[PDB]
Amino acid sequence: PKIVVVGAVAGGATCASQIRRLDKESDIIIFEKDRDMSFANCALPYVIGEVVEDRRYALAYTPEKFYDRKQITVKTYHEVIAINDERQTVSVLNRKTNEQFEESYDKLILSPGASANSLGFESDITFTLRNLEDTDAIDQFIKANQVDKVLVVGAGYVSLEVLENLYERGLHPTLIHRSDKINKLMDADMNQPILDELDKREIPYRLNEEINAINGNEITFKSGKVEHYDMIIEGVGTHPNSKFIESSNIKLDRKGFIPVNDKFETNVPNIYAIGDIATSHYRHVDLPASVPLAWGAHRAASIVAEQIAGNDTIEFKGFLGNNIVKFFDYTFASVGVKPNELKQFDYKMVEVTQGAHANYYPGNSPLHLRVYYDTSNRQILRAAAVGKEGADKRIDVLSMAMMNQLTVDELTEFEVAFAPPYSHPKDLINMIGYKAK
Amino acid sequence: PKIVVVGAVAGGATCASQIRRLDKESDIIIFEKDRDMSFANCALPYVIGEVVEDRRYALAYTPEKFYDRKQITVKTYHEVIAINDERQTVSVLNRKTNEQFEESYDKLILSPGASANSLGFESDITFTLRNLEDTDAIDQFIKANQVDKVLVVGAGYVSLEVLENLYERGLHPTLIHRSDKINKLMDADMNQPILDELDKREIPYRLNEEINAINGNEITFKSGKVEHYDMIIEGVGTHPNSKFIESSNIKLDRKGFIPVNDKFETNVPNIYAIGDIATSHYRHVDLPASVPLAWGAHRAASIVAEQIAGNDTIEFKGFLGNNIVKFFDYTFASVGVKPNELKQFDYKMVEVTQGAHANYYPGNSPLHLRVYYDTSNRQILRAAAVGKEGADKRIDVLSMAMMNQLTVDELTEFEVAFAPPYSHPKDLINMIGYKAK
Ligand SMILES: Cc1cc2nc3c(=O)[nH]c(=O)nc-3n(C[C@H](O)[C@H](O)[C@H](O)COP(=O)(O)OP(=O)(O)OC[C@H]3O[C@@H](n4cnc5c(N)ncnc54)[C@H](O)[C@@H]3O)c2cc1C
Ligand SMILES: Cc1cc2nc3c(=O)[nH]c(=O)nc-3n(C[C@H](O)[C@H](O)[C@H](O)COP(=O)(O)OP(=O)(O)OC[C@H]3O[C@@H](n4cnc5c(N)ncnc54)[C@H](O)[C@@H]3O)c2cc1C
Ligand SMILES: *SCCNC(=O)CCNC(=O)[C@H](O)C(C)(C)COP(=O)(O)OP(=O)(O)OC[C@H]1O[C@@H](n2cnc3c(N)ncnc32)[C@H](O)[C@@H]1OP(=O)(O)O
Ligand SMILES: *SCCNC(=O)CCNC(=O)[C@H](O)C(C)(C)COP(=O)(O)OP(=O)(O)OC[C@H]1O[C@@H](n2cnc3c(N)ncnc32)[C@H](O)[C@@H]1OP(=O)(O)O
Ligand SMILES: [Cl-]
Ligand SMILES: [Cl-]
Ligand SMILES: [Cl-]
Ligand SMILES: [Cl-]
Ligand SMILES: [Cl-]
Ligand SMILES: [Cl-]
Ligand SMILES: [Mg+2]
Ligand SMILES: [Mg+2]
Repeated sequence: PKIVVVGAVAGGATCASQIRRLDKESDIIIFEKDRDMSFANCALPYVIGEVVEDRRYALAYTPEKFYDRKQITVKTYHEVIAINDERQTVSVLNRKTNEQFEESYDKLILSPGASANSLGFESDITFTLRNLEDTDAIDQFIKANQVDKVLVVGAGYVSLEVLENLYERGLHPTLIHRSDKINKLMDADMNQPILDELDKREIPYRLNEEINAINGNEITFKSGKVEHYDMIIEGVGTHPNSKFIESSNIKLDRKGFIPVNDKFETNVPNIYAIGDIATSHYRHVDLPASVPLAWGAHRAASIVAEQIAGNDTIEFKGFLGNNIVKFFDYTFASVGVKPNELKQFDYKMVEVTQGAHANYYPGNSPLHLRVYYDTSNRQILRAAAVGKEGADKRIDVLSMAMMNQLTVDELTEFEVAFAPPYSHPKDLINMIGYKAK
Repeated sequence: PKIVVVGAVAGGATCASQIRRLDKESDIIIFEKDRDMSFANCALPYVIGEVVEDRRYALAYTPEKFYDRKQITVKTYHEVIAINDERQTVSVLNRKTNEQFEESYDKLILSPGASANSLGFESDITFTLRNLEDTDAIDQFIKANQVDKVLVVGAGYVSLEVLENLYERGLHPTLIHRSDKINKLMDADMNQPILDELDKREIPYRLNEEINAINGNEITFKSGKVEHYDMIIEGVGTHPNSKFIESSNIKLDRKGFIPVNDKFETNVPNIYAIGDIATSHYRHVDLPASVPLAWGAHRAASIVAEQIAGNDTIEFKGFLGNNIVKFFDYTFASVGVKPNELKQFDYKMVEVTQGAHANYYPGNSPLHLRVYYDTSNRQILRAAAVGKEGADKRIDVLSMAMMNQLTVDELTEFEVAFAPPYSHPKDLINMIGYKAK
């Protein structure tokens, strides 16, 4: 079938590539409104930090290379401006010529993702981060203005990564956030080490703080404070890229996202939606879920490829919401329902704090593992881990446990890989099980 | 009930402690033939390397302290020499006085473990490593003789750990092994990094090599080579400590181990066996399994405690054989049936080598993950991982998968925790699933 994809990055380029694996005959075209396809979204903070020097690392493909290797046509600087779903075409604006045309499809795959929110100030020193163009712009501005003092707005995991990278690059960031709910996917009390790490490096932060006014480099804050900053990076949330979809028959939710079934189909025949734009449900509980992360974009890309060109009995089973961020010396990982969603269950909490590995083995550090379970059926609802070592390992194991609706009690049976550098004969995970009675 | 335990270490002392958690009234006595109870078996190589220098990490308790804390009586230098099961007593030799006596029991728990094999040479410079007495003897010999050149015999995980530790201590070890089958718990073609790490540090080794003759410090080898060594550490396997059991009605297998049911019961009423001495079955396949490692000793200890003084519905579900060793910069981990046992199945192998984390992200290292599955039911039979980073994480996740009867194909559904320092949007585990078929 003739395949049209909207968006040429984590969901879109991946999905097109996965289709080509199964189908070498069908014509596949991707439209991308911006300059670059297949940029490494998750690499961008590290590019800013000069942790990733080789820009070859930030871009996986050019349209020419993508066609040479995969025979997939990608048109950059081409923005889909409408979906004419009944005639099965899309309206495309060629941004270089400002001329529009229609492209027909047999199957349409929407992976337009999300755009950065802006505070809306009239300021030449303020930047958001979403693609490689933005990264280039930030880097250029730092060099052109010899930026030192930088205001980082927002305490979400990406903004935190940006802050760390600015610090390591040698700049002097200050963090502000409009509330005290930093790194919001993690349990609030377990986020303390973020503040500790800031304090340790004398990186200033202010929570429940906001920009009031901007006058050149002079920033006035809600608190009444006035500070001079060379640059501002705003990480104040994102919004779905769905304005071009509203005139079509596709059903959007009140927030502008696209609900999909387990085949990643929209309500309209022959149109799929994947990635950040799509909403689904949890795997382990009967609740809606939105998990705008890379794993889900890649998984959906594969499922849609099977739907279109492979085994059409392959369907999504829902999200667990596994997520993770590194901040300086610490790892913060969680999986399952969000903190605010626990209230929809009758639940209990079990936790342990123990060395990541054998206490006598050097380089040890305390790992805090927390598990919530449903009192009606003993099933694990949520797990969270914070520490310098071992948090990703425990949370990945628990993700696998939840995938199978494992109970908290059965954690006593988990057979860990033990040698002194790695764990304990009764691992932290085992101890959760022993302590659950 | 009056409880007698044989062996006061990983299985025995742990089990006694777990019983006391549940039962404060029963008399509990442990007989230990050697000097120390509760020594840290797994720490011993690191004590030798002077990595672990605090004595308090080398053993947890003296009998006096154990009694003060838990009211459990432990008699060291007391060797059980016979089990008189028809009269419900054991015969015990007080090794200090050289007098024997009978001790009655209502329940008997056997955790005698295994002893190190010896090459049988008459050599004052040769040592084996099994307990803290051995560790002290090795340390003292090194200092008393200004040991520099050490011959390490055997290439199993214990020997490898001892070699690394002798090197870090500043000594000069040479490794020999009778064959090329080093680190046998790992796939034979995945062990090359062991040899690479030896070469990189110019630590000599010879495979297909054996001690032929010893004359003082002059060692003559199978290869015909003649070398002088200050010390020899022999790691040439272990044998079950079961000779004292043979005259009793307890059923032993032909290799000298004790088969037990899922309650860790022997064939004889009121007698349990746990730890290295015990044989059971795999959890995921219908085959016999023996896994002489700490996790199993500890899990069996808990189950036996529940059987005697707690919830007797709690039963073992079998072994997976999860195991791991560090050697210099590398980790070698595996789980499931042994390579030699794969032939009992119709199976296929799938593998991937990929960076442990995001390719553009620094400090990366290639991680090799291999998975064997049963073609009859797509179930996972064995997994193995080798790399500087991430191998323990992948194998623990796969251990949890096998616990849950996951098919290889369902690995595509594993929701990993992804950010650049930790993994990929399609993790190695996911790629195993995609590559299967
Ligand atoms: C700085 C940063 C760090 C991140 N770090 C992590 C992380 O550590 N872990 C994690 O799991 N996730 C991380 N993410 C999230 C991640 O990148 C997304 O979940 C993923 O990219 C979603 O895939 P997508 O295809 O939905 O959106 P994208 O990858 O953002 O691709 C959407 C594309 O569609 C294009 N587009 C939109 N509308 C149109 C149109 N009308 N016509 C043509 N093209 C259009 C856009 O320009 C864009 O290029 C990070 C994101 C950012 C920005
Ligand atoms: C150097 C070394 C490193 C190791 N590293 C690891 C590792 O990294 N990971 C891992 O999972 N495992 C490791 N192990 C394995 C581990 O220690 C065993 O699996 C565990 O100790 C088994 O517990 P057990 O109670 O069966 O035997 P043990 O812990 O060895 O205790 C058995 C005790 O019974 C006593 N005994 C025997 N017969 C009698 C008798 N007739 N009367 C009285 N007492 C008796 C013995 O003297 C001994 O003290 C290591 C072992 C060694 C020696
Ligand atoms: S923010 C974090 C996530 N963001 C993004 O992913 C950024 C943009 N991503 C993309 O544009 C695509 O994901 C690109 C980079 C184009 C890759 O697309 P694919 O996921 O489809 O992978 P490739 O085709 O480039 O192949 C790479 C290696 O993986 C193997 N492989 C992919 N898919 C499969 C399946 N379904 N089954 C078996 N193997 C598969 C490839 O064969 C290949 O192996 P190599 O030995 O490296 O060639
Ligand atoms: S070779 C690898 C393993 N090494 C060996 O096992 C060496 C020999 N080990 C032993 O001799 C025993 O294991 C000793 C050290 C004597 C004690 O065994 P336990 O496993 O029972 O540990 P403790 O009794 O000293 O208790 C310590 C902490 O763990 C908590 N805890 C133990 N058991 C449970 C259960 N069943 N349920 C909930 N919690 C449990 C304790 O409460 C305790 O916590 P603290 O921080 O000390 O208050
Ligand atoms: Cl990326
Ligand atoms: Cl239309
Ligand atoms: Cl729907
Ligand atoms: Cl230990
Ligand atoms: Cl008898
Ligand atoms: Cl590969
Ligand atoms: Mg007799
Ligand atoms: Mg490769």
